[PDB]
Amino acid sequence: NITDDMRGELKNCSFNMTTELRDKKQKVYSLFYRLDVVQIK
Amino acid sequence: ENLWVTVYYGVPVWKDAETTLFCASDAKHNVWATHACVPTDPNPQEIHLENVTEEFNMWKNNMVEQMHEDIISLWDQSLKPCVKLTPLCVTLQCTNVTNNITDDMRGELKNCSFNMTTELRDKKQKVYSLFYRLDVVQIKEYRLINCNTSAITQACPKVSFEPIPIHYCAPAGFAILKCKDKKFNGTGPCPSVSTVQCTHGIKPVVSTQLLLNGSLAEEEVIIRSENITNNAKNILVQLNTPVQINCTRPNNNTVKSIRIGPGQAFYYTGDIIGDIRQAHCNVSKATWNETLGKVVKQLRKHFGNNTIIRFAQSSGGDLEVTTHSFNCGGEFFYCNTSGLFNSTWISDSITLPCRIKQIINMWQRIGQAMYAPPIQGVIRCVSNITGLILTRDGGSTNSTTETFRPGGGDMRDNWRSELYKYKVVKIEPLGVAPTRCKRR
Amino acid sequence: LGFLGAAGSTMGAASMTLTVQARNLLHWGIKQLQARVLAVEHYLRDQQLLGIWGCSGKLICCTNVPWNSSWSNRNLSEIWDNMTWLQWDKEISNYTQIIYGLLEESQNQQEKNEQDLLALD
Ligand SMILES: *[C@@H]1O[C@H](CO)[C@@H](O[C@@H]2O[C@H](CO)[C@@H](O)[C@H](O)[C@H]2NC(C)=O)[C@H](O)[C@H]1NC(C)=O
Ligand SMILES: *[C@@H]1O[C@H](CO)[C@@H](O[C@@H]2O[C@H](CO)[C@@H](O)[C@H](O)[C@H]2NC(C)=O)[C@H](O)[C@H]1NC(C)=O
Ligand SMILES: *[C@@H]1O[C@H](CO)[C@@H](O[C@@H]2O[C@H](CO)[C@@H](O)[C@H](O)[C@H]2NC(C)=O)[C@H](O)[C@H]1NC(C)=O
Ligand SMILES: *[C@@H]1O[C@H](CO)[C@@H](O[C@@H]2O[C@H](CO)[C@@H](O)[C@H](O)[C@H]2NC(C)=O)[C@H](O)[C@H]1NC(C)=O
Ligand SMILES: *[C@@H]1O[C@H](CO)[C@@H](O[C@@H]2O[C@H](CO)[C@@H](O)[C@H](O)[C@H]2NC(C)=O)[C@H](O)[C@H]1NC(C)=O
Ligand SMILES: *[C@@H]1O[C@H](CO)[C@@H](O[C@@H]2O[C@H](CO)[C@@H](O)[C@H](O)[C@H]2NC(C)=O)[C@H](O)[C@H]1NC(C)=O
Ligand SMILES: *[C@@H]1O[C@H](CO)[C@@H](O[C@@H]2O[C@H](CO)[C@@H](O)[C@H](O)[C@H]2NC(C)=O)[C@H](O)[C@H]1NC(C)=O
Ligand SMILES: *[C@@H]1O[C@H](CO)[C@@H](O)[C@H](O)[C@H]1NC(C)=O
Ligand SMILES: *[C@@H]1O[C@H](CO)[C@@H](O)[C@H](O)[C@H]1NC(C)=O
Ligand SMILES: *[C@@H]1O[C@H](CO)[C@@H](O)[C@H](O)[C@H]1NC(C)=O
Ligand SMILES: *[C@@H]1O[C@H](CO)[C@@H](O)[C@H](O)[C@H]1NC(C)=O
Ligand SMILES: *[C@@H]1O[C@H](CO)[C@@H](O)[C@H](O)[C@H]1NC(C)=O
Ligand SMILES: *[C@@H]1O[C@H](CO)[C@@H](O)[C@H](O)[C@H]1NC(C)=O
Ligand SMILES: *[C@@H]1O[C@H](CO)[C@@H](O)[C@H](O)[C@H]1NC(C)=O
Ligand SMILES: *[C@@H]1O[C@H](CO)[C@@H](O)[C@H](O)[C@H]1NC(C)=O
Ligand SMILES: *[C@@H]1O[C@H](CO)[C@@H](O)[C@H](O)[C@H]1NC(C)=O
Ligand SMILES: *[C@@H]1O[C@H](CO)[C@@H](O)[C@H](O)[C@H]1NC(C)=O
Ligand SMILES: *[C@@H]1O[C@H](CO)[C@@H](O)[C@H](O)[C@H]1NC(C)=O
Ligand SMILES: *[C@@H]1O[C@H](CO)[C@@H](O)[C@H](O)[C@H]1NC(C)=O
Ligand SMILES: *[C@@H]1O[C@H](CO)[C@@H](O)[C@H](O)[C@H]1NC(C)=O
Ligand SMILES: *[C@@H]1O[C@H](CO)[C@@H](O)[C@H](O)[C@H]1NC(C)=O
Ligand SMILES: *[C@@H]1O[C@H](CO)[C@@H](O)[C@H](O)[C@H]1NC(C)=O
Ligand SMILES: *[C@@H]1O[C@H](CO)[C@@H](O)[C@H](O)[C@H]1NC(C)=O
Repeated sequence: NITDDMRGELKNCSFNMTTELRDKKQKVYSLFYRLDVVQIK
Repeated sequence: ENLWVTVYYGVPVWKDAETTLFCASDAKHNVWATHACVPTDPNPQEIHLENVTEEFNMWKNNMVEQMHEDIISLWDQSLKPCVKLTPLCVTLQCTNVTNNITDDMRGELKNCSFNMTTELRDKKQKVYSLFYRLDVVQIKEYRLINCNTSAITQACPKVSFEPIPIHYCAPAGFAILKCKDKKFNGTGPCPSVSTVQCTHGIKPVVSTQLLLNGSLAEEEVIIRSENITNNAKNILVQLNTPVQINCTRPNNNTVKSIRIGPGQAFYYTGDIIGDIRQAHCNVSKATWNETLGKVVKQLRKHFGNNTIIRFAQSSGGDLEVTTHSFNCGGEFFYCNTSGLFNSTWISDSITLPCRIKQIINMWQRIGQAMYAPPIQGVIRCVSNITGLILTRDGGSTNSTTETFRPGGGDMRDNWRSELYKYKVVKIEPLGVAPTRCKRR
Repeated sequence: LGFLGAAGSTMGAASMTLTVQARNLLHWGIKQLQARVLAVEHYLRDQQLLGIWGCSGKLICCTNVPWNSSWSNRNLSEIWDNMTWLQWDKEISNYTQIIYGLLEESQNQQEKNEQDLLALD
């Protein structure tokens, strides 16, 4: 439910993060501010 | 009459004070102070002070805290150049060892294997090694203990863990007082006091529930505590006679090593030669039986007449406090002391089972861990008990009986057994007096 | 006769050893240096008190400040021959700052002016 901000200011992103064991990875998602992230989607 | 103020300098008066003391030692690599300190005075001096009743109080003695901080910082320095084992937290699949084995609790020893890195970033190798159950946790798939709680550092194999005596010497303007009175309980006025430039050497011996390789009482067993009526407090007991400890590891373990990365190498337990048998420590039955009787007699003086005194094993807590820790050859042992405390008192040898753990945390710090390298061959270790750490299960007023259980878990209490003799004072040379005199 | 060997002696007897006592008054690298620097500073501060009093040239000196015997009702023989310096220090522990203040202000201030007046003429 969004009244928003500057459009696109808040982003929903996901990635493969490392885990306690060297053998395994975990899928996570988190929210970022636009200022924290730059496009190389 | 016509009295006047006069001033004297060099007056022999001292006050209680705290200051940094200079470490020295009578003592190739070792974890201990010999690398961080200077040579001692080969012929220490002592001056008896006649008619001096100076008060001592071991429970407030700051020297204990100073030694603790120096020991922790000293120990940590030894690990700074040493190998990190972070790459070794892996799936670690394991199976039961099958051999000519008398064993222990089943599953105590396991055959494990893992995918490990090599000198080159592009390559991996398959390796296997033996692990003790205490160091392995089930996720069959397993993880090394503390793989989800801390980094693990391998101790350098070249560095000895054998204790080296540490002496403390006063800075100028300060002096160290020593209580010479026999049967001193650590508090109150000391009938015989002397001044020394330095303390007697103290070895940094680490143990739990029992005090090892320390000083003995001069005549009779001495019992002391911060508060004898408070069951919460640890009771230190100093013996007037030695009781030996004989520990061994018969298995003839072998050691293998593999290079990891360009700068590091890992040491691990290889195949065990010959029959596999339980590690153990002996305690003499006859000697211990006499020793307990002496302690009980002294306890009665403190706790009153006709109280039945019993001993028992700890009711709970971690392995660090429920068992007796040893460091022999650099291997860490934990032994079940039951059967030493299994008695009731009204009016040839004991063999204790032991377990070996390669992952330890000597100072009980969260986020820290060390891996000992395995020692090749058969280990035999002979040392002695010079005191006990006891606590009461009492404080109840509803019984004619009392029970004691082993204490421990705080290293500072071990050092108190050697430092209770000493106090640090500051010299104040300036003073004034009334004697009549005249001046121009 | 050694350091602090006088501790059990009477205050009068103890005076024989004052020179002997004087001779002995004078990460880990930081802790060691702090102890040594403070030992020097403390030594110098005591010397400054003597320098103001004018007593710095001697282990023993007299002053122009009267004893004010109400501070302690004892005879000289009761003090000098029947008591240690350790005990004495406690008896006057509440008057030490007073005596030092008297020496710095009631004596040195008068003496410096009289000496200057003689020098001027
Ligand atoms: C090694 O063998 C022992 C003995 O068979 C295994 O311990 C048993 O585990 C099972 C299954 O949970 C239990 O039902 C038994 O009571 C255990 N026996 C005991 C404790 O004597 C142990 O699990 C085996 N280790 C591995 C890694 O398989
Ligand atoms: C690290 O892993 C161990 C083992 O999984 C955790 O210990 C378990 O904690 C849970 C909480 O539900 C218990 O049910 C288990 O009995 C514990 N297992 C063992 C073998 O004791 C531990 O909590 C993890 N991290 C920390 C900080 O404890
Ligand atoms: C060591 O022994 C002394 C006596 O030699 C204990 O001194 C006691 O101090 C308390 C202070 O309230 C008195 O009530 C006691 O009467 C004193 N002695 C006795 C026997 O009652 C001193 O507490 C003892 N130290 C320890 C740690 O027990
Ligand atoms: C325990 O194992 C060691 C080897 O780890 C044995 O030492 C060997 O002894 C034989 C005797 O003929 C020598 O030929 C080998 O060269 C030795 N190996 C070495 C030095 O690594 C030792 O004898 C075994 N102890 C026993 C079987 O009681
Ligand atoms: C501790 O005492 C036990 C019991 O006496 C010793 O066990 C014996 O050890 C010898 C070898 O030294 C064996 O030949 C015997 O069969 C053992 N007796 C047993 C198992 O009942 C043990 O060796 C002693 N430990 C030390 C270091 O001397
Ligand atoms: C040391 O060994 C003893 C057993 O010899 C352990 O105690 C046993 O605990 C069980 C369960 O409470 C009791 O039923 C036994 O009676 C106890 N001893 C017996 C039966 O002899 C004790 O816990 C062990 N200590 C440690 C630290 O593991
Ligand atoms: C208590 O002191 C004794 C005597 O120093 C220690 O026994 C020695 O241990 C060293 C190191 O392993 C050996 O090099 C000596 O040969 C041993 N002396 C003997 C066997 O007479 C004993 O290890 C000490 N205990 C502790 C816990 O350090
Ligand atoms: C978001 O808005 C919808 C209506 O467009 C509503 O049904 C939903 O409950 C809202 N979510 C909230 C308020 O968390
Ligand atoms: C994790 O990596 C895989 C690689 O194939 C990718 O397909 C997957 O989407 C990644 N998960 C993420 C980015 O959350
Ligand atoms: C106490 O002081 C006197 C001073 O003469 C000395 O002779 C004595 O030896 C001292 N103490 C004892 C136990 O004699
Ligand atoms: C067990 O002892 C036997 C008989 O000496 C020997 O043949 C065997 O190698 C030993 N252990 C194993 C695993 O074979
Ligand atoms: C090492 O990796 C290979 C390839 O994935 C695997 O087959 C093998 O079982 C691994 N070894 C261990 C001990 O996990
Ligand atoms: C010991 O603890 C008891 C608890 O009642 C207290 O009354 C007593 O004063 C303590 N003794 C000391 C501090 O010497
Ligand atoms: C070690 O063995 C000796 C005999 O060599 C024995 O006198 C002593 O009690 C033993 N020490 C123990 C069992 O702690
Ligand atoms: C562990 O298992 C492997 C399986 O090949 C075996 O070769 C090795 O000897 C075993 N180690 C021990 C100590 O039994
Ligand atoms: C210890 O020796 C005495 C005899 O000196 C004996 O009565 C006693 O039963 C032995 N041990 C115990 C726990 O009683
Ligand atoms: C019990 O009291 C008696 C005197 O009635 C005494 O001789 C004995 O030593 C006491 N027992 C103790 C204190 O254990
Ligand atoms: C410990 O004492 C209890 C009670 O006397 C006894 O039943 C038990 O057998 C004793 N344990 C040992 C190992 O002697
Ligand atoms: C106890 O062990 C120490 C280890 O240094 C030794 O010096 C001492 O003589 C032993 N006490 C004995 C054997 O009574
Ligand atoms: C003794 O000295 C005190 C100040 O320390 C002073 O108040 C008191 O009057 C003095 N007694 C005399 C001067 O008789
Ligand atoms: C101090 O003692 C002397 C004798 O040495 C005596 O004449 C004098 O009255 C005493 N002074 C007192 C008691 O104030
Ligand atoms: C010395 O002082 C003591 C108290 O410390 C006193 O009992 C004694 O009478 C004094 N001796 C004298 C005044 O000769
Ligand atoms: C000096 O002060 C202490 C308290 O700090 C007091 O007990 C003592 O009686 C005082 N002395 C005199 C002479 O008033």
